Amino acid sequence: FRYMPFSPAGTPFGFTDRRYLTMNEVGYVSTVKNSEQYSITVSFFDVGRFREYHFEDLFGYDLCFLNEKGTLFGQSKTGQIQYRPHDSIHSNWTKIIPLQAGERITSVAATPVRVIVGTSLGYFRSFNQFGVPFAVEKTSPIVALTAQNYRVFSVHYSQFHGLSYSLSELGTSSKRYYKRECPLPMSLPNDANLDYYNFNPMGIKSLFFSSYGDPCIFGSDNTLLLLSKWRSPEESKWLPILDSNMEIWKMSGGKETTDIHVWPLALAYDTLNCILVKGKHIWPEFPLPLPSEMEIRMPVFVKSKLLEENEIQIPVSMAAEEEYLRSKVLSELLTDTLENDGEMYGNENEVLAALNGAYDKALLRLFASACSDQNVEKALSLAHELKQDRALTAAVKISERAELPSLVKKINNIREARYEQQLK
Amino acid sequence: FRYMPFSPAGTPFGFTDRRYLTMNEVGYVSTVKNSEQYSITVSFFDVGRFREYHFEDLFGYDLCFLNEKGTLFGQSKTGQIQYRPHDSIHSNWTKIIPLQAGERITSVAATPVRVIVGTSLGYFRSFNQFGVPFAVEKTSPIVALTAQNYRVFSVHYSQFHGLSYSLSELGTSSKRYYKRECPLPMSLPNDANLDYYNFNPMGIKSLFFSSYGDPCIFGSDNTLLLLSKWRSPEESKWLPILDSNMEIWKMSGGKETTDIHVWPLALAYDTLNCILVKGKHIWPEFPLPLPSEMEIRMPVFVKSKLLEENKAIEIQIPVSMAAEEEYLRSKVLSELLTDTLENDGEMYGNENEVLAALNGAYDKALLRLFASACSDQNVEKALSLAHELKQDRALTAAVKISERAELPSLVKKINNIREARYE
Amino acid sequence: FRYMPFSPAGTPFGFTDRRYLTMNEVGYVSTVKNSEQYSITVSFFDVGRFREYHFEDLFGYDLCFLNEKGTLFGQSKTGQIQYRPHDSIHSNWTKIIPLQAGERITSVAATPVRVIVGTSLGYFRSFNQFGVPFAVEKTSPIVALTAQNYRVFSVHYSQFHGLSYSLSELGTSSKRYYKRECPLPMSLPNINSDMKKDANLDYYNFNPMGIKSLFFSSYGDPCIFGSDNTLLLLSKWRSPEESKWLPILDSNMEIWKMSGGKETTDIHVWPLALAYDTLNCILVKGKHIWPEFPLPLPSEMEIRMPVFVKSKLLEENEIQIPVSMAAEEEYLRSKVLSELLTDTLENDGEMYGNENEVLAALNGAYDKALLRLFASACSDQNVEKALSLAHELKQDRALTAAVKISERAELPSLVKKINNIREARYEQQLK
Amino acid sequence: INIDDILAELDKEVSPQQDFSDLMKSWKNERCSP
Repeated sequence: FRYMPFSPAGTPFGFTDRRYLTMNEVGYVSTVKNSEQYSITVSFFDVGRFREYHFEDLFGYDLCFLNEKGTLFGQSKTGQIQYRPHDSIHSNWTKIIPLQAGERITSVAATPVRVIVGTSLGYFRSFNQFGVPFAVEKTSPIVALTAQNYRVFSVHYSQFHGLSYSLSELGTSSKRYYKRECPLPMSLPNDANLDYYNFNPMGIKSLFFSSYGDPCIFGSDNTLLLLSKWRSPEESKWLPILDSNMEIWKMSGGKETTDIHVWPLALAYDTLNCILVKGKHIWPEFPLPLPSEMEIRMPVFVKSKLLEENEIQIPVSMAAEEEYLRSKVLSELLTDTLENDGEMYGNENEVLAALNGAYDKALLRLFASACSDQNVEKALSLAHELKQDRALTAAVKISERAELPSLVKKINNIREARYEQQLK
Repeated sequence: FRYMPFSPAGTPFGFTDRRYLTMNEVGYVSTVKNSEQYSITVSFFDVGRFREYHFEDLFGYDLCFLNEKGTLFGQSKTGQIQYRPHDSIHSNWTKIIPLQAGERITSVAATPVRVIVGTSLGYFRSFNQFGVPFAVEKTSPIVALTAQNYRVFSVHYSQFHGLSYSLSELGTSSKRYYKRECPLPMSLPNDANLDYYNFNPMGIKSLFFSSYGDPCIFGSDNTLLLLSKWRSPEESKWLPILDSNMEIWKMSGGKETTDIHVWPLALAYDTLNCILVKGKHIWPEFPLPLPSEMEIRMPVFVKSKLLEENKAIEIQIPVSMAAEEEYLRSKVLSELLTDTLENDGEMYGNENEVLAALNGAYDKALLRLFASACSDQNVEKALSLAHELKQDRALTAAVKISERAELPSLVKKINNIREARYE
Repeated sequence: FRYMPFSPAGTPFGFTDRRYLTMNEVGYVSTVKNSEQYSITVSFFDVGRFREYHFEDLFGYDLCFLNEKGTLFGQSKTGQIQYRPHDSIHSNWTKIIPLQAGERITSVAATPVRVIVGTSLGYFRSFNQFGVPFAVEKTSPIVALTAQNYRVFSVHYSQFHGLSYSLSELGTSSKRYYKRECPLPMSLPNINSDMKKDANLDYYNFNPMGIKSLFFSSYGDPCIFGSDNTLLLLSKWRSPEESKWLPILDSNMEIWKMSGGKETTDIHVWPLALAYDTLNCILVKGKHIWPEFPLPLPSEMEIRMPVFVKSKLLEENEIQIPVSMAAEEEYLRSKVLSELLTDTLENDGEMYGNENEVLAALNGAYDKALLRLFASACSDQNVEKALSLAHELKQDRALTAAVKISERAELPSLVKKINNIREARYEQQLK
Repeated sequence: INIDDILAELDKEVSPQQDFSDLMKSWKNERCSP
C-alpha cells in the first residue's frame, strides 16, 4: 500500500498533459506541462471581488488549497511550500519543511489564522499566517485535510489503526476539540478506470463542508454522507442523503447505464452542484463544463418495486414516506444552527416555517391511507408528531369521512393534554 | 471474509435436514425442509401464557427473533420481513426492505416500541411496531443485535478495524448513546466443528441482556463476560464471571471429559441455565433436552494445585482456596445491584435484604481468608483485609482472631481503622 | 503472529551466557546462565544506601521490575512470582498465577501500594503488597506495562485492534480511567528482508514491537522510546480531549550534529530515564546496539526540538548553527516546558520545593530569544510579521524592551500599534 | 381526500407586472384587427 498526495477533487494526467489540482466552491486551479516546467492557472468562479492570474513554476508543485484569503501551494518530495495571498498589499513567503528519509507530504490546509502541513509519518506542523512556527505534534498518518472559517476536518489512517476522523476548531486562542479519533463509516475499494485507482488509492473523491457548517464526504460508494449534531459529544450520526447509483437509474428510464457519472463540488441548503461527466473516464476534462444541480432524496426506494408499476413515475403511496423523512432531517440541521451560532443571511426563519408546512402535509397522504384499510392503531400513533396544531383539527374531518368513530375521540384526547401544557 | 446471517443461539443443518433457528428464555424455533417449502415450527417453553402456532414458510426465512410479545422473520438474500404478534387482534404486516447489489441482512431485532434491521453495508433502519420508519442511518457493519425494553446492544466488525460494541438506547425523544464504538475485549477463533465455523465464523454463541440491565456475551472463548457500571463512562469495566470449561472439571472430580459442551440460555441474578450437550456435536439436536442450571463461580482456581490436592483420593477444594471465590462473588454481585436500585427502582421488592445476604457473606468469606492469611506466620498478609471488610461487627470479630494468633501489633492496627471508621 | 514477554531495557543473550533484565535509575539487574540453573545478580547505583545482593534462580525468573520499595520477579511458563524487597522489612512470599493452555504472562508491575500482573489474553489480575486479590478484569492482550505510586500505563495489541494505550489510576477503593483504549502514534518495526542477515535480528526476534523502554517522567508524565528512535511524550492527559504527543527529541539528529556531518552508524542511543529537561543515556558504540558488560557510565544529553533542516545546515559551513535558527528552536523548546510544569503546580503543587524558581527562569529566556526574531523581521521590512510576534510576550517587562527595538527600525507607524496592546492589558487585568 | 383548501387557510393566518402584460396584449390585438 502507498500514500499519495491528496487535494480536493483533483484529477490525474491520463494520456493527456493538463490536469486540475483543486476544485471547490471558489475557483479551480489547473496545471499544464512544459517538459521542463509548469504553468499554473488560478481561475475563479466568482468574478466581482477577485481576479485570475497565472505564473510560471520552477519546482513542480502538486499540492494546493484554494480559498478566500490565500492560496497555499506545496511540493511532495523536497518539502517546499509557498503562500500567495490574493491581496497586493501583503507579500508572499516561502519555507522549507524538514523531511526524514522516505517521507512525503500528503495534504495541506489554509485556515485564516493557521497554516497546517501534515506529512506521511504523522507530524502536524502549524505555522501562523506569516511564517512563524507554533507547534509540532505527532498523530496518526493523515490522508486528507480541509477547513472552513475556523474549523478543521481531517481523516487519519494507518496500516493497522483504520479510518478515523477528527474535528477540531483552532479559534483565536480556543482549541476546543470535538471528536478526537472516533471511527468513521466508509468503504474503501478492494477496466478503463485503472488509471484512477493508481492516483488515489484511498477512494475519497472530495471532502468538503456545507454552507451552514456541516461536514460531508463523498466516498467511492457514490453516497454523500453528512454529519449531524456535531456540537454535541454523544449524538453524532452519519445520515446518508444521496445515492448516485439511484438518481442516474431513474433518469436513464429504468436502465443500467455506464455513461453518466457524478463529480461533486459543494453543497447548498438542499441542492448539490455537480459536474455530470459523460464518458468512460470519470473525471472531467478541459474545459470545465457548467455545474448542474441535483436534489437530495433519502434512500427509501426499491429497484424492483418501481418496475412492477410499469423516465420513471412513482406512485403517491410510495412517494409519501420519503418527504416525511426529508423534512424531518432538514429541520434538525436548521433548528440548531440558529440556536447555537445564529443565522447569516436573515431569511432563515421563513424557510424554517415553510419546511414545517411540508412536514405535516406529507404525513396526511399517509394518514388517510391508514384509515382506508380499517386500521385505528396505526393511524393513532401518527397524530403525536404534528407540532403544527392547525393540522390536528384538520385530521378530525378526515376521521369522519372514513367512518372510524372511536378514532375521532382519541384525537380530541390529544388536543386537550397539549392545551393544558401551554397554560403553565 | 464472508458475512453470514447470525441468529441468537442458532445451529446449522449438519448432516440432518432439520435444525433450530433461535433459542431464548421464552421459546425457540425448529424448522424442517419438506419437498418444496420450509416448515417453521414455533414452540414455546411457557404454556401458561401463550399458544403454539406453526405454518409454511413461503420464502425460506432463516433469520428470527423471539420475544415476550411476538416474533420477526426475514429472508437474508431477497430482503422481505414479517412481524406477527401473538395476539390475534393486532395485524401481521409485511414490508420489503430496500437492498443493493451484493448485500445481505445480518440480524434483526424486536422491541415493544421499535424494530431494527441491520444490513452488511452498515444501514441501521428503524421502524415502529406498525411499519412507519423513523430514520435511516450509516454505521460500521453489524453482525449481532439484542434489545430490551428501552436499550439496544450492537456488535460491529469492519473488514479493517472491527470488533467493537456500541451500547445504545432508543429514547422517546432522542437516541442518546452511552458507548459509541468502544473496543471489545473478546477473542476471535484461531470435522464436526468444521461446519460450525462455516456457519458462524465469529463463534459468537449467544448475546443477551441480564434481568437487571447488564449486557453479557458468550462467544467461542467458552467464558461468560459481563459489563459492570455501563451507565458511567468513567468506570465501565468487563468482569469475566464464569468459566464454562472449569465447571466441567469441577463436577467430574478429577476427570477431563471433552464431550460435554455448554450452551447458555439466560441469567437470573445468580444462576446460568444451560444445555449439557453430550456428543460429537457441540450443539444440541431433536428433541431438545431439559434446562440445567449452574451456580456461578469465579475462575480463581489452579489446575495443578487442585490436582495435587486431589491426588490422594467431586473436586474437594481447600478452605484457603474456597473463601477466595466467595469473596469476589460477594464483591462483584454487590456493586451491580446498588446502582440499579438507586436508578431503576425495585422490581421484586425484596432487593434490600439480598444485599444484606451478600454483605453478610462478604464478611465470612474474608474471615476464612483472614485465618488463611495469618496461619502462614506472616504478619503482612492479614492487615489489609481489616480495611476490606465492610461492617463494624466484622472488625469486632477481627480482633478476637488476632488475639489467639499471638499478634499484639496487629490488634492495634485493626483498632486504628475504627478511629477512621467511627468518624 | 507470535507474542513475546517483555521487560524494560532488557538485552537478549546474543551469543554469550549473561544478560541484563531491567535497567532504570535504581540499578541494573542481570543474569548469568549456569548451564542447568540461572544466577541472578542484582546491582544498584546508590551504594551508600542500599547494597548489592544476589542468589540462584531455579525457575527462570526472566520477567522483573525493580523500584524503590521491592524487586519483583517472574516466570512466563509457570506463572510464579515472588516479592523480594531490598531490606529485611518484609518477607519473600510466593503466589502462583493460574495459567491456561497456551497462555503466558508478558509483564509485571511494582508499585508502593499494589501489585499488577497481566497475562497474554487480558486477565488484568490485581494484587497488593499484602497479597490479596482484588478483581480479575478482561481487557485486550497486553505486551507492555509500567506504573508509578497510584497510576498505571499500559500498551495493548491484538491482531484485530492495533496499538492502543490505556492510562488509568488505581485509587483507594475505585479504579478510574482517563484514556481507555485510545489509539497510539508509534511506528512498528518495518522489518524488511535484509534484516534476517543483520546483527540486529536477535534483538528483533527478542522484541517484535521494538519498544526498547517506556517510563514515566520525574514529575509524572508518560514517555516511550520505540524503533523510530524518538522520545515521544504525552501532555495534558488530565483533560480527556486535549492530549498531545510531542516528540521532544530525535536521536538520529544528535548523531549527525555531533559527528560533524558524518553518516556514521557505529554509535547508538539507549535511554534509561528522563530528568527535568536533560536525558540520561548509555552511549553504546559498536556493531551491537545493546550495551554489554561492563556497562558504560550514565551520561547526560540535552533535548532538541526537530525544527532543523539537513540541507540548510550544509551551506552554513560539531556543526555550528546560526542565530537566525537558534532563536526559533529555543522559542519552541521553552514553550512546551512552560506548559507541562504549570499544570502540575495548580493540581498537585511542589514536589521538591524549587518549582517557582525554575519556572520564572524559563519564561525570561523565552521572552529573551523572542526578541531575536523581532530584530530580524524589522530589518526585512515586514511590519505585519512584527505585529504577530507582539501578543505572545507574557511578562509586561517584555513589552517594555520591545519598544526600544522599534526606534532603531525607523517605523513610527508600527510603534503606535504596540503601545495600544500594552494599555489593553490594563483594562482586563483590573477585572 | 383533498387537503388543498385546508392548506389554503393555513398560510393566510394593480400590480406593475400585470399592467405590462395588458399593454403587450392590447398591442398585439391592435395590429391585426380591421
